[PDB]
Amino acid sequence: PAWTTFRVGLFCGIFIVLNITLVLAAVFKSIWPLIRIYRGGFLLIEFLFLLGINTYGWRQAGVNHVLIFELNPRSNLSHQHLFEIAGFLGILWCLSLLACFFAPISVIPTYVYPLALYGFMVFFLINPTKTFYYKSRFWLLKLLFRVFTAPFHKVGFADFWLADQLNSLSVILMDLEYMICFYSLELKWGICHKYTYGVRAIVQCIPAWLRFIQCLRRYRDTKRAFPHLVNAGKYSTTFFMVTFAALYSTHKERGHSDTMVFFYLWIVFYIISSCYTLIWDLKMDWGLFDKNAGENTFLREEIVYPQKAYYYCAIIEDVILRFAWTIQISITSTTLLPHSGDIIATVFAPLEVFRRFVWNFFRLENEHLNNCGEFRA
Amino acid sequence: PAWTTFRVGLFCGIFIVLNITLVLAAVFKSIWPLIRIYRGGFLLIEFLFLLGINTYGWRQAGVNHVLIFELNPRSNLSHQHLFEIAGFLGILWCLSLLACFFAPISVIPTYVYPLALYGFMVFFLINPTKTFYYKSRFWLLKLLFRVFTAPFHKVGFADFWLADQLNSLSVILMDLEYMICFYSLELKWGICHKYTYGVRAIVQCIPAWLRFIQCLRRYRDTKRAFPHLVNAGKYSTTFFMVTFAALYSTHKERGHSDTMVFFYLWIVFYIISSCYTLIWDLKMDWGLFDKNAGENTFLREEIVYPQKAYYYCAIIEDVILRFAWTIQISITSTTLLPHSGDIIATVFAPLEVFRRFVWNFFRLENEHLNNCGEFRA
Repeated sequence: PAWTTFRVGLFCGIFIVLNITLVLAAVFKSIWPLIRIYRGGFLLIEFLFLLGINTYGWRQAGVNHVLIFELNPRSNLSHQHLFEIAGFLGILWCLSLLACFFAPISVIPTYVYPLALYGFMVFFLINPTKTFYYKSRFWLLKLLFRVFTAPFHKVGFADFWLADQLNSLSVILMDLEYMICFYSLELKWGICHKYTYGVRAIVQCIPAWLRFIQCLRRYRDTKRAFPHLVNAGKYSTTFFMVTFAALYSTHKERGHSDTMVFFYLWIVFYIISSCYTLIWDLKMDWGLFDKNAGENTFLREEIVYPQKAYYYCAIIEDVILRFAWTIQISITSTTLLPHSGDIIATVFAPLEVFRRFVWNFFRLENEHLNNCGEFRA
Repeated sequence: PAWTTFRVGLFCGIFIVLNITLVLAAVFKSIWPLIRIYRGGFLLIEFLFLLGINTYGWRQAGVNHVLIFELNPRSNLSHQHLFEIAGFLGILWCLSLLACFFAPISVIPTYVYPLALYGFMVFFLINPTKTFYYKSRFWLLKLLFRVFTAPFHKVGFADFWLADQLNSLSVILMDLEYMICFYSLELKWGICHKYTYGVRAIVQCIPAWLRFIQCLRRYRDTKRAFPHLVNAGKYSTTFFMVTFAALYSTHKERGHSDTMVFFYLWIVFYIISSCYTLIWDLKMDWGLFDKNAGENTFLREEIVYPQKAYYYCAIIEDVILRFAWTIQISITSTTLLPHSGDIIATVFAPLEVFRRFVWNFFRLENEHLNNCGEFRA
């Protein structure tokens, strides 16, 4: 419409100048348990902005995300609605961060602002009224329920898609668990940030678990090995690499002798998982490297996005950014580098969400083009 | 369009949060020669916002401002374009004011920011390129030239309209002259703010002079006394009241004995000018109080704006806000109250621009409805 574009603009403007205020206040006016609680909100808001850009790219390149997602052909969500809700959550996040930097009210402590921000973010998603995108949030909530109880539902495309998006937003779950940990060891006036009791691995791999059991259930319904089992083979390796990094870290802590062979085995599993996910992305999730492309030498038969430079840069971008996701996951799950941890993670998490954005535009393209995931017909 | 609504939103958002920053910095972080240089920019930006609201009210109530203004039926300026240019100038004003409150750069003094702000505001209006509303600004500049050389041009409707708008934005000219005065008596490391040599009266009445000589020239072309001479009678009294307030102030300063009779004569001329402008507004500039209105008892035959409550509140609003304009002009022209001056003016200038906004919507309505100013046919 027009009021929606106006609100997109208003929210984007307030957001950009609030970010300027934020940078200036950070330069002038143990910070780690503070930038370890706001990283979740930051990644989520960046993901919603980039999902808006994804919806625009789909709607304009030609691919239809309304038939694929089993969405309703009327009452849709164009990119402006995602931009507006992302900008709203971003304004809320910026305000909470600024109230944490300054201290507007003296009687209220500084630990209530992350609590209040996430309370608002959760209340906006379970608002029982008929307001603030009632149908949209009540679709997303049913989808979240059908995802987090994976083996008991037939896997549509929204299920598989959100499972993978969560497979990229693992830092948000890690930060939720870390904040739940923190607000038991805070001081209303340091067991967390380390593997308390294997919890930093269970919460680290729970999206891999969701997607792995979803693929297994798709196999059970289809009784077709390929690809519902070769695809479980790309999500099981996350379990292996995470648990082996954690075991190697604990053995280095205790000073055992097999720490060297554990490091060798972990680097083997890490490189195997990186190569697995990379070849999968470049072969089945994207359909590239096809045997039938004359002038599209390393692409499909027909392409949807105009400039082949897009594909040619996205390939190498994914090749570089897939080795960063596995490294970030391993480092976050291993308490080995006290200083490089939570800064390499803070630098490699937005890059991971960006990689997931690119993967979204060339997975949905390949889907609409070739019925890669056998979901219809 | 849609990008225009987006930019309107972006500028309005940056503007609202910059105003929040401004209020907070003013509360926490001789200020008078600083809020006496930014009042011009503030009144101008408020006037452009309210002119946007005026254009919307015209375009939606039914009255056409494209035939009246002799504007081009294609390539118009809807209210969004005025909102966007007003928001842009408002962002620039807020940034200059904030750079004055803080001191981002130490080597640059604090007196260059008003200079730079007004340099930008003037360069945006004389930009010789084909960018940033080239046709709009090149119409406005030709109109400003035809206004400020009044007796040598046939008075259209844009001429008479801008002459009156300037007759309401006298504080902007006063502040321009005051800043020109100041930057000769500043210290790059107090004759101003008072009638230097009758200059605070010449600059105070120069819009009244523009409009008075325009009315005289319309009389010369039409040879019709009414109303081109009874209308000069409502702009001549500004000369009288201003010069008599200034003379009474100077005689109180020198301690002469006729200061009491000068005060009596000034209050007589002030009340006569207030009543003159009020009856004129309510009778000819608005067409209200007509002899033919059954159910519209104190209105016209036919009305354009839906709710008669609008007219009924605007009448009393103008009755109250016309006695404030004359008081503000007299006080600004008389150095009698050192403290109440420049605060009563700062409080009564935005109210005056608001009164001019209301007058614009019921003058243009009456114009399109009844051909009040004999400008066409």
